[PDB]
This record gives sequence, structure tokens and C-alpha cells, in this order.
Amino acid sequence: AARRIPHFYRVRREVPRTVNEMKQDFVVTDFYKVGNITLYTELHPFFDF
Amino acid sequence: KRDEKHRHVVNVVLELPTEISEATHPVLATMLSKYTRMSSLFNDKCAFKLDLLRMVAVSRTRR
Amino acid sequence: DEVARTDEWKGAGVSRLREVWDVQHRVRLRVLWYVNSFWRSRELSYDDHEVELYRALDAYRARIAVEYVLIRAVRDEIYAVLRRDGGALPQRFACHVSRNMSWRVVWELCRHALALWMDWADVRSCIIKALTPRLSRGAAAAAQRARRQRERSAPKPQELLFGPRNEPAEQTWYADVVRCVRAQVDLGVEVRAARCPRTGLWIVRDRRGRLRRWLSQPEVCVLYVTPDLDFYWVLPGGFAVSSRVTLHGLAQRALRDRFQNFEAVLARGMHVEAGRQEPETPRVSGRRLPF
Amino acid sequence: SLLHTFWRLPVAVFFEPHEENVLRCPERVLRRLLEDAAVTMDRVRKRYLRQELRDLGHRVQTYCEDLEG
Amino acid sequence: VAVFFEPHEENVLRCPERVLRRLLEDAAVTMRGGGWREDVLMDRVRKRYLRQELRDLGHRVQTYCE
Amino acid sequence: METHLYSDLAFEARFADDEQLPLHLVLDQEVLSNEEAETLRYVYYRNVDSAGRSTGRAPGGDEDDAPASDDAEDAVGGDRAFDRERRTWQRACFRVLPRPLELLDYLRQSGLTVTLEKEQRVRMFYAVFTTLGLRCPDNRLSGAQTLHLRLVWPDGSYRDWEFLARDLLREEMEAN
Amino acid sequence: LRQLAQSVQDTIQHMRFLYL
Amino acid sequence: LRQLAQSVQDTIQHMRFLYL
Amino acid sequence: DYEETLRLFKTTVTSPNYPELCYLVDVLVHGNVDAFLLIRTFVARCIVNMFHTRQLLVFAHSYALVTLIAEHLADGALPPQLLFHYRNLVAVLRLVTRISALPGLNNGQLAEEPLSAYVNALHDHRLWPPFVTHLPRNMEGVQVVADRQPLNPANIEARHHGVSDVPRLGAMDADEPLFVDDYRATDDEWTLQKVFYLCLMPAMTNNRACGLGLNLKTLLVDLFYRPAFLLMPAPEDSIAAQRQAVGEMLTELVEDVATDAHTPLLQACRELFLAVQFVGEHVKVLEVRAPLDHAQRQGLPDFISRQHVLYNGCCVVTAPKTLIEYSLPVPFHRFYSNPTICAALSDDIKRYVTEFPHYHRHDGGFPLPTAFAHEYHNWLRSPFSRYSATCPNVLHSVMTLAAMLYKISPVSLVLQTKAHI
Repeated sequence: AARRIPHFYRVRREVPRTVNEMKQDFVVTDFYKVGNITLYTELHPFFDF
Repeated sequence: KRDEKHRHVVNVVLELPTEISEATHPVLATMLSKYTRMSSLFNDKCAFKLDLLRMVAVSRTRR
Repeated sequence: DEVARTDEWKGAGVSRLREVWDVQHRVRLRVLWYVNSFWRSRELSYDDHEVELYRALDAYRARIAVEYVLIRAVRDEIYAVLRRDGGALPQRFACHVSRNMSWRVVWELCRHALALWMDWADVRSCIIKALTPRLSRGAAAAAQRARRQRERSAPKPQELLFGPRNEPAEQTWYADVVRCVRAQVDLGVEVRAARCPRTGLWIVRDRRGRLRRWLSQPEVCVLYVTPDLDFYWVLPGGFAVSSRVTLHGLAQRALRDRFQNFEAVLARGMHVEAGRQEPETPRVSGRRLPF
Repeated sequence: SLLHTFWRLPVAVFFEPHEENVLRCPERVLRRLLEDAAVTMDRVRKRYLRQELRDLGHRVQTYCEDLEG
Repeated sequence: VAVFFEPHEENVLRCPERVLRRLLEDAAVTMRGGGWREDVLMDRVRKRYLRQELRDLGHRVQTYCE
Repeated sequence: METHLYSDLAFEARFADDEQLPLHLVLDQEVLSNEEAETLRYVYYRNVDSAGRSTGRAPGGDEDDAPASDDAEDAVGGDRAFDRERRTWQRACFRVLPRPLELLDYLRQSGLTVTLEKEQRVRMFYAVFTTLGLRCPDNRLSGAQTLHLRLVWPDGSYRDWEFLARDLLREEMEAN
Repeated sequence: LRQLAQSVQDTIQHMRFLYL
Repeated sequence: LRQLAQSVQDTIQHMRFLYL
Repeated sequence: DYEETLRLFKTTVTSPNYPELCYLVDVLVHGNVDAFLLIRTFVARCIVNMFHTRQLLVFAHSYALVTLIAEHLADGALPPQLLFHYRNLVAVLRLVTRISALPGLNNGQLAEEPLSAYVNALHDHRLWPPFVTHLPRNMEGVQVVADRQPLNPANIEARHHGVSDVPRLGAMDADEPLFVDDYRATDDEWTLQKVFYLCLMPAMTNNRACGLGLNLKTLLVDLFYRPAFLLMPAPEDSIAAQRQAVGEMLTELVEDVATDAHTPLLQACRELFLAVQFVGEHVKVLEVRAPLDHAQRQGLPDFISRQHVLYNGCCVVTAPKTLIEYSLPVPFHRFYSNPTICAALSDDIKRYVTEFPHYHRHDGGFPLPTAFAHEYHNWLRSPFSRYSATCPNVLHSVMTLAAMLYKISPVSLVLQTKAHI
């Protein structure tokens, strides 16, 4: 991996956005609204679905 | 003869200048015995030069 | 006092615990050595000449190598039929195409994907997983009956007017999906497939019926195998090259030693009736009190 | 190189991704994917065997060194 | 606006002007003999058993010399 | 624990028909996951001989050396190849303890008396106690034999680990 | 002893030759 | 008197670092 | 009141004129005590001269060059204000590792593990500080994987210093063996290092730090292959004469960063040169596979946590503008992956960021490679890098990076509940 790390960016195609990243760009008060997509992922305060 | 192996590993692998040689340098003359019993890595000049570096570094310590 | 073997077995205790590895150095399981076993009192001899270890390593090499020599046979068959037709391949899979498009680069990407797939072959792949139903118990009479039902004559009006009523338009296909935008290869893939009735080509969907949508992606390539061992290798644009997978240069007992499909016997919680809906698993678990 | 089609005249499309598949690749995209696919790509064992022969000779020199006492 | 072709069983993709078929045959015959990906596992287990028995020779030469 | 004694006595009583030798094992988190060990249905072993095929066939020659020849009708021989492949496996006993434990303190919590040379207190999250058999053809035994551990879950899938006979008895046969 | 050590080393090298 | 075998004990892990 | 040392810390890690010699001096040491003792007067002058010509403070980039500076340079070598700065820094670290655990409720072990190792994961041994130098003393419930398999067999590691050990240098680039320093790290120092590389540095850099590795085997043999070192006594005609003696790469580095009026340039080069034999290896990334504790292993027993950590490496804050051709960056974590530094070092990273300019963000959105993008198996997920992006550079931000690491176990629940937290 230590030599494949300049070889990883030999592509020029991005990775899609992870879900746990997508649960952090909502403010405190819109997160309960339907504009959030990831509400079917939040199921339990001890786990990530 | 050990002279051909000594001059080979010094002039081709280690690449020393001629002013420093095996008589004026005791640490090189000691470690030539350990280099000559190793036959591979004579493409790898950098590791042998670094071994000479660490031997002359450990030699000139007050401890 | 005719004292039992159990008490002297326990009070004799265990000599020492010795761990051991497997040959591939993957698992590491531990072995006990009780002193009161009858292993001691048989006075066994033991020796290992090196020629027997060499033959054992060769036989184990064959047992590991049967899958990869099958994959190499598949690659050789691909290149053989690709030389054999002369480079002109048809479209066997339904996909709308454009005329003004660069197609030499698709050939380059196809060669690239072929080399990548050969780099990442494994025993968990298309041809092995499609081979496991073929090695089963009732496969012989099933294939014989399907052959006889296929090779039946045109029915007279007697069996249509008084006989019993007559009668699998979809297939269970197995797939290896390779992809070169990320150099990501996907090995164990299942695909439901049938014919498009408007044309003569194939339609590939999921078990849910997704209408599997990688064929339009210009960078992927797929290998398809059928339960009758028909072969397909589909580059984007729906064009594909077909063959049969040839295993005739391989032994029989090696194929049954390696990945012969399993048959189960009856345990607790299992129907003595054959084929009903069973209840749940036995499931001896540590979350509950074990009762 | 370029394909050879059965139907002579082209047909327009109106379908969805959920309907039948179609190759619609813009040219710079396929060019860049070809660049990304192009750029992403023993006798030392005999050397070890021959050096082990030299170790065998060193070892038989040690055997000839040890028995003389 | 979009123009395309409906698929068929008689549309054929030709060979790529035999300038890429020849490098396909080159890649075919440069890998007929090479890494079979079969004795790589034998190579790994032989290297590991060789390391094991060489370290066993180290333990033997360290203890039996006393 | 309790299966090891029983299998010891069983291989003792069955020794003259097949000269199998008991092989008392423990498996832990290095081998299989706890989800796999909670639904582990049964185990399977096979004493493959030194140079060749297995124990469950004829010693010299069979009808399984032939090619498969790529036919649809009798794709691999027919049903007789299935019978030969089912006959060569034997079912070992099986006992799984799906709670975390320490082996030596478990055996001292049972009636046994472990006298190990130094405290190799092994810790684990789940202990399944298995007990294979390994063959000696005559009363001697070659080290070039191998074993095939087969672990079966009720879905039909399995896993296979293999190891030789030499590493198993590298010291313990040399201790007798 | 010494001959035993020399013989066990040369025989173990002869069996080292049957890995490669 | 017994460093003469420690020499080969050194060289075997030398070639273990080399060859492997 | 620890505001002045933290202000100096913030202005010395965001300063883009870090002494790039002090980057490479860490991979010469790895926190080895005898390695550090021979560089005593060198780092003494390199503290006081560099501070008095430039107000930023040195050696904030490496953890081991802080604790060893605070303990081994306490003999009055430095003026006492710099010693008080370093002592305030390690006192901040001791303070926040007091605050991480619960001192009023931690007594007695529980199921072969300490009670404090369940309440906060900062005290848990399974968590690793991402720039690790030694091996931890506790290696019971963890597996350390270099290429394929865990090296829980303890026989693929050994190393010796000053014994002309050539084949480990010949196999320096290799990966299946690694060569530890034969010194386990104690759990107190493990906790402190975990704090320094998980709380203090990322909150005071605002996710702008980065990790690089020095390809140092080729770097020494064109830095110290001058005959002024190879022929050395066991001159000074002009300063340019000594420049031609030691070469140009050294006098680009050590022109001012260690040049005292008393000891000249060549003597300082020999002073640095006298500890090459603690060379270490090339930088390799290391996978730490850790199942959870039995407090948390009640749920999800098949879960195996991934933890990608860095060995023999250097956590930098600036681009090394002189070592550009013997260095390689390693973004691996959501911390310590700053694409400005990686684009200034690498080339294809710079092409990747000038193609996709939206990835220039620092809040963990920068795509790690596929070995490192396992977001759902790390211990530090996206809200940590999200919070440490907009964090203030105050000590309460460090403490709220610390106490955001209480575990969710039932033991953790009853422990933080019984203190009415």
C-alpha cells in the first residue's frame, strides 16, 4: 500500500459519498424533516445501519 | 585470493574514492570480512554503503 | 474395587497442550494430549521418508490446482474461439447501440478486463459455483429426463385429446462481473435470465427483477455460465463470445474431492418428512441460559 | 473496427434506465477511462539454490575444520 | 434528441482492423507459459516450511552444541 | 470436554475394524466466527492417506480415475461417484461451548488435572470441542498423511481446512 | 558426537534439497 | 570453542532476511 | 492557565516555515533513549537558536521529541521558559488523561481488564495512536497484520543496533518481516501517546496535519556519503570551504537551524551524523484488527474493527520543500490527511485535486485509498473529523475531543451514570 498510494490516484474517478458522511451535513433542526434521506439508516443509538 | 574480492566489493559495490583505502580505514578492513561472506545484493549498493555509514557512526562514539 | 476408566482418565489429567496450523497457515487450532488415552498403549511406529512428503505435496498441489487449471482451460477456450471465428463476434444480448461510436477502445478495454479477470480468479467464481449443482445427487436422472422431454416427438391428437396435460423459460445464471474504472472484480454473482420475446436475445435481471443494469456501463465486462455449461463473455454493447467449458482434461475424483455439493443427514429439529418447511435452527447460543 | 448492423436505418430512443439498456457514452469520458485503464498497469530462486550450494560448501569446510581436534 | 439502433441477432462487431487482434494474440502467447497461479501457493507453503525448518536448524545448532 | 472421553473410548472399541487414532481438538476465534460457531451443525473428517486418494475407496485402482469427458447425461460418472464421495467421510462427535472461557481453568473447573510445563493460559470467546480420527494402516504410521476438516452449517455451505500428519505429531510422537 | 553433528547436518541439507 | 556454530546460527537468519 | 503554550502550539504547527531538518530527525530516533541522548546538545541549540530567530516552537510535530525533550533536557541546558513550555504541554496531556477516565470510580480490574479501559476508549489498549513508534505491551486481544496474516506469532520481529546488520537494510523495503525496537510501550505512555495523536494535534491543527514517510535508505547515502564524514577525526578556511566539504544538501538545511557561533557548521553536521546507526526502516502502514471487549462483545460477535496505523513514520504539518524527491505522503486516517500537503509533495495527488477541486476540504471528505476508506470499521468516524474541522483552538476543544470517546458499553453506561454525568 505504501507504494500503491500514489498509484491509487492514478485514476481520476471519485468514490461515491459514504452514508455516515451523509448524516452529518444536516443542521440540528432539519434532521427530523423528510428532506433527510438517511432516516431509514438511523435505527438505534448504539449502531450504524 | 582475497584481494580480488576486496577490490571488487570496494571499487564496484561500495564505490569509494582512492584516497580512502583499506589500510587507512580500520573499520572498513574489519567489515570486509563480513561483506565478503555475503554474495548477493551487489546490485544493492545503498545498503552496503549504509552499513559502512552505521559502522563508522558507531565507531566514533565516546561510549 | 473395579474402578472406572473415567476417574483414572480425569485424575490422570492431560500431559500438554500443543497448537498446530493448517498447510496454508490460515487457521491455527490447538490439540490436547491426554495421558490415559489408548494412544499410548498400542506402541505405534512412526517414520517419514522425504519422498512420501514430496508425493504428498504433489497430490495436495493437484487438489489446490484443479480449480485454477479449470480457469486456465476457460481462458484458453476463449482465446481459441476468438482466433477461430477470425475476430468477428455477434450480439447475443439485448442492448440498444449507436453507430457513431469508437469501438477499438472497447476492444482495448475488453483485453484489459480479460487480463484483470485472469489475475483475480478464485475458487469462489462462476464456473465452480455453476458446477456445484451438476455434481449433485439427482443430477443424472434430471438431465436424462430433461433430454428425453426435449427430444420427444410431435404429439398426436390422442395425447392432446385424452392424455394428461403437458408443460422453465427462465434460467439460474452465474456471473463474474469485472470492472476497470476502479479495478474492482466481483466474483459470486447470480443473475436471472430469459429471452426477450420481441427479438431473439437475452434479458438479464436480478432475482427481484431489477433488469440488471451494468450492460450499459462502458467499462465493465461480464462472464456468464449456464447450468448446461454454456459459456458467455460479454463486452459492453451486448456483443459476446460463446463456447463450452471443457473439463475433459481433468480427473473425476479430484472434482468430487474438491467441491462436490453437500448432502445432509437428520439432526434435531429436522423433519423426518422429506422437504417440508422446517422450523428454526437448533441454535445453541450464549445469549440465553442454555437450558 | 466499427460495428456492422442488421437494420439499416437508425431508431431514436425514449426509454428509461429502468427499461432496456443502451450504450450512451460521451467521448471524453471513454477517452479518460481508457487512460485510467492504461495507466493502472523466478531466477532469484535458482540464485538462492546456488547460494545454498555455496553454503553447503561452507558447511563441509566447517566439517573438515571440526574433526581435526 | 438521441439516435440509436435496436439490437438483433444479425448485427456483428468486426475485428478491430487486425491491429489490436495481433496484440491480443501476443497477450495470448506471452502467458501460455508463466505464472500459473497454482504453484504460487506451493511457493508460499514451501517458503514457510523452509523458514520453519531452518529456524529448527537454528534451535538444533544452538542447543545441541551446548 | 465431555465428548473427548467418549470419543477416546469409542475409537478404542472400534480400533480393530479401522485402526483410527483419536485426535482431541479445540477450536476458537482464530478458526471460525462466533456467528458460524453458534449454528455449526456437524463436523467431518477424512483420513486421506500419504501418497494417494483416501481411505474410503479401493487401495489400488478405481473407476474414478477416468476423465469426466464433459457430458450432460452422467456429468461426473453418475450416482456411483456420489456414493463413493459420500462414503469416504466419517462423522466425528461434536460439542460447542458458546461462552467465553479459559481452557486450563475450564478443565480445572471440571475434574481434570492439567500439568503444563509453563502457564500458557489461553483465552477464547467460544470453545467447540471436536475429536477427529487419523488412521494407521499397519501398526506403524507415516507422517505424510493429511487430514481434511469439514465444518457444516445447515444452509449447505461448508469450509475446509487441511493439514498434514507430520506437524500434528512432530513432538508428541517423539515424546513416546 | 562431532561426527554425529556433521552427519546430521549434511543429511538435513540433503533433505533440504527436497523442498525446492 | 562453541561460537563456531553460532556463526552458522547467524548466517541462517542472515539468509532468512535475504532470501525471504 | 495554559493558554500561552497552546497559543505557541497553534502558531508553530500552522506556520508553513517549519524546520524541515526537524522532520527527518524524528525518523532517526523513533523515541529511542540512547539515540536521543547523543543528539542532546544538537537539539539544545536547535531549540534555543531556532526559537530566538523565529518565535515558533520546535518539535511539535513528533510526540517522542516532546516527552524525551521534557525529561532528558531538564538539566538546565535550555533557558527555563522553553522548558516551562514543554512541561506545560506534557502537563496538559496528563491533565486531559486524568479527565478522560473516572478517577473517583476506577478501582480493581474486571474480567482481566482494568476498570478504566471500559469507561473511555482513550484508556483502552485496543485503540492505537495513529503514529506509533514502539509496540504496545498489551497485545492480547489484538491482531497485527502486515501483509495477509496477523503477526501474532512473535517470531517475525527482531532488531539490533550498531552490529552492522546489513540484511535488514537490504530488506528494508520488505513487508512480511518488521523489526521492532525490542521495547514495549507501557500503558501510561500508550495512553499519553494516544491522547497526543488523537486529541491535541488534530484539534490544534483543524485537520490540516498530514502524515508522510521518508524514503530514508537512499536519503542518507547521498547526505552522509561525503568524505568529510567517511574520513573523520575521532580546517575552516572559508565557510564556503566547509559548504563544499559537507556538500550542498546539508548546507541548505543546517545553514541556520543549528549553526551556533561557538560550534561551527561541520561540527554540527558531525553531531547529527553520530546517530545514524539507529536507522530504523522504511515507513509501512500497519493494520490493527481488534475485536471488542467483553463489555461490548455481547452485541455483534463477528465484528472485527479495522485500525490503520503508521510505523516508523512522521506526522508533519508543512510540506518539506527540500526533501521533495525522497519523501512520500501517506494519508490514511480522517485526521492527518491534508491534501494541500499531499499535493505539494506528490504529483498525481495534485493532478487529482486540480481535476476534482471540491475534494480540497479538510473535514474527512478527502477520499482515502481503498485500504483506508473503511469508514464503517474504524474507531473514529466522520463526526470526529467534522467536529475537529470547525473546532476552536482552545484547550476545551482538546478536552471535548477527549471526552467524546466514552464507550457505549453497559459498563460504560453504569460508570458514567453513577457519577451523575
